[PDB]
Amino acid sequence: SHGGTTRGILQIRSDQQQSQHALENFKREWKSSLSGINGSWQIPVVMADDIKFVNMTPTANDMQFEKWLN
Amino acid sequence: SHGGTTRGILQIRSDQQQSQHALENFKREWKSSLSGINGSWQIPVVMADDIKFVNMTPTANDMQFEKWLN
Amino acid sequence: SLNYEYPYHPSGNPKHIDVSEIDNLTLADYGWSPDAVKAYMFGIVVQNPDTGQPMGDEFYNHILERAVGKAERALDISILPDTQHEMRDYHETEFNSYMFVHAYRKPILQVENLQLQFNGRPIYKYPANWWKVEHLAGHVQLFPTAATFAPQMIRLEYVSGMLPRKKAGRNKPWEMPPELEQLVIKYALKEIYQVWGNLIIGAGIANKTLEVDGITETIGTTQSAMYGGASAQILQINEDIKELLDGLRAYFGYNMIGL
Amino acid sequence: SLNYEYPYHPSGNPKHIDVSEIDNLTLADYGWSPDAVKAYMFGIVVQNPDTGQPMGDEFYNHILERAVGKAERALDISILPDTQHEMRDYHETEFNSYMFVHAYRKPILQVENLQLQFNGRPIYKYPANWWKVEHLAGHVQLFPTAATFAPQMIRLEYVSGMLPRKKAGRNKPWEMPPELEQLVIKYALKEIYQVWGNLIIGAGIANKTLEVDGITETIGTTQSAMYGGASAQILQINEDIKELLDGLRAYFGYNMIGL
Amino acid sequence: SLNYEYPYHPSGNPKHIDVSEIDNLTLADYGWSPDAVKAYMFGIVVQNPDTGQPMGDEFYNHILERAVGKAERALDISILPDTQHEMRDYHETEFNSYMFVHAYRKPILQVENLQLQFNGRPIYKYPANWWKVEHLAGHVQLFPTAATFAPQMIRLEYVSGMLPRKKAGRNKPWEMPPELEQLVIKYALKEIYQVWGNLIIGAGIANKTLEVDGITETIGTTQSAMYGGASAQILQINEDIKELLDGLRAYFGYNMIGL
Ligand SMILES: [Zn+2]
Ligand SMILES: [Zn+2]
Ligand SMILES: [Zn+2]
Repeated sequence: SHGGTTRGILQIRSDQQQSQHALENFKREWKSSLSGINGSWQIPVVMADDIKFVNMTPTANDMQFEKWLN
Repeated sequence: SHGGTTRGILQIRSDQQQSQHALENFKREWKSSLSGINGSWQIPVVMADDIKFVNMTPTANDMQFEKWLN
Repeated sequence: SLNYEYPYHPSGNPKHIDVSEIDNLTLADYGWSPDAVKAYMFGIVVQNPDTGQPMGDEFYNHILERAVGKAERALDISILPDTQHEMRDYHETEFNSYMFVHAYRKPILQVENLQLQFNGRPIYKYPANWWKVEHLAGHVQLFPTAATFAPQMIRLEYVSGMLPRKKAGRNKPWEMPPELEQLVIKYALKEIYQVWGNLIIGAGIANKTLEVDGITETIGTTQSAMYGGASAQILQINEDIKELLDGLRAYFGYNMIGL
Repeated sequence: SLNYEYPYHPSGNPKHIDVSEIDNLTLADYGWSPDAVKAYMFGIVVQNPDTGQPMGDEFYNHILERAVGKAERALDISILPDTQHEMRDYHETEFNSYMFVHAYRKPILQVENLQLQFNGRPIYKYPANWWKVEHLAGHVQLFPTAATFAPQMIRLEYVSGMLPRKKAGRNKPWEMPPELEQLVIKYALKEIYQVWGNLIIGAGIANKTLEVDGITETIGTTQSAMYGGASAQILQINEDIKELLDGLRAYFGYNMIGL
Repeated sequence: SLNYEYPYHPSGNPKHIDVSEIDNLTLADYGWSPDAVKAYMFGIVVQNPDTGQPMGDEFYNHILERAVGKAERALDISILPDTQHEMRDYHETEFNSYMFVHAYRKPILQVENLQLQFNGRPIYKYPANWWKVEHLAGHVQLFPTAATFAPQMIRLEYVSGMLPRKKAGRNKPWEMPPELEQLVIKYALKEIYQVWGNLIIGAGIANKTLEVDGITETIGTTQSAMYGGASAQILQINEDIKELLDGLRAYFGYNMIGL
């Protein structure tokens, strides 16, 4: 019912922060190629200097404080 | 009944130690955004040079010297 | 009982500045006169080598105004007093936290209005005594007595800036520290020294020597193929600033936003 | 009740600029005159060594226009006021988030139209009071009262740019900061100093000395086989810019897009 | 039985300064006279090369006031005595810890009022004997005898600063250490030496030599294309300060806040 459900952040290093128009076109390409069941198994390609993915939540979530409730 | 219940220390590196007024305002923001059930799942953001969290106690505590008592 | 103008309560958000004097206050009242810059350049005179014209106060003022703006961005501060008409969004967690609000510009000298509106009509306007402020950080908090977010629900009006310091070697949190004044002067001096370094000897000249009919002279300037004529002063200014600025940042602290 | 031109609501998206004056405003109104560049080059005169011709205002203006464009790209900003006819796609998550839209150019002075169309026919045109804006970031958000994506569903018209600053040492979020003006001037000075550094002595000359019938002279210029004549000023300009630019980027912030 | 002015108890928070003398005390009482700066510059005279004017005491005082402010920020200290009207929030954990309070400025010479209010009306004003202080750190703690937080619940008034040292080579915790005096003088000398280094010979001159009709002379100054004329003294001052400051920081200690 509230936020905090993010899996992680995809960082892309660049000398300049890309203009928002470029990021919107990036999103358009990403959605057209990968979004949904359509193109689910495909792999994108990017030629940036360095890319990282930092995890904000664990691999698999589950209920917390179960024994406390019991 | 006595101290030693701390989980860890949150170190923030800076060239100068921040004035106590700034730390109090920092605490005010932290409490207003994150404290309690309200805003429990939220994530703060800080733009300092480097941050560390050093653990003083293990992940989960429990009774000690159980077999000795038995 | 108590006496006060309705927007300003002595407890919490005491009045500090008359709204009319916002127009009156200017740079000269804070000590940012061309005299201060000239004083720090004591013993140095800057002029056009080809004429007898020294640069007028117009250039000094224009430099100073840019310098104070540069300080206005090196630290997220509003320096000169000014009125702000500010809209802010509804975020549930801070709303439940006594309606916590962090103003976009700080410090806050005083708060004049704090209202909640739906379509431009004020749904609820709070009593003056309820709302309370923290001047330096700009926090506004409400203490009532007897989807998860929405956009631009509330409306806030206040005055952002710092007052001139009233007593020697002291300053209240709502009052200008001396360090900002010296920092801005140093920023102005960086530009002035950049202008002056080109006028030592001729233009682009490093070394000279004459020898005519037994009369001989030689001079070697600070100018070099790798450093400017005034690069020494600029280096010293940068060294001073990197300590003054970092020392001043501790007075305001780092920024946070909940996410 | 309230009075306003229908596209502009005082709450949310107050009118700031008359559309006709978009054509009127130009560089000189923002202080980017050749006089400012000459003033920062006080005591320096640039001319053709072989004639008496100094470079005219045409070159200064052409440099300034390129410099402002370079600042227009060093930060993702629209500086001069201009009208935009913008189409945007339908993304469900932001549509459900109060029809959140991030304009491709920022800041937004005002928004004139916001419509949804299917084949060029407006399916639904929202009331003026509903939509609300955030000027600096360019966000447009809608607050109604009483496949997962599709292309170019909605249509948006607005004005992008910054107004000239009205009061000394201050600027509203929809208003030009002084720093952009100084940054653009510094970019222009980088080109001017590149032009001027070649005209110190002759062409490609580093050292000189004459000795004729007892009359002797010697000069050593800033020019060198490894550095240019004006490289000192360019180095200082780059040092200043790398602080001014980074300081200014904090005022606008980093960019994000959901994916 | 005991005799005392009601706000001040000899046990815990003994009176140290009369409130009226806060206005009386100034820089000269602490030894920050222009004489001290001149004494440390013994054998050096600073003057305008083009006239017979030495810089007056006005510039020395203005430098000293900025220098003490810079020391006021290099360490989170209130140096000169001054009165503070301070509001603080209710945090349960410190409230239960004997109403622990850490004043925003330190040291505390004495505390005059400590009250709890709800809407400006004092709900409860504690007896004078109850509250106790720790002068150097600024802690205020209460020892009664016979949501989880709220904003600006309590009100605190006190005097922040350091008294002049009364006896040679000694200082109480509520009393100025000699080191702060020397540190401030050294900060002033950094600016003075920056001014004086430009007036050694001419302006921007590194080397000179004349030779006229058999009379010849030559001088080489400290000035260089990479270092200033007075850079040696500034370097030594920085070396001294980086030891004096770090040594002094041990006397006050690092800062903490619970979160
Ligand atoms: Zn803050
Ligand atoms: Zn953005
Ligand atoms: Zn402490």
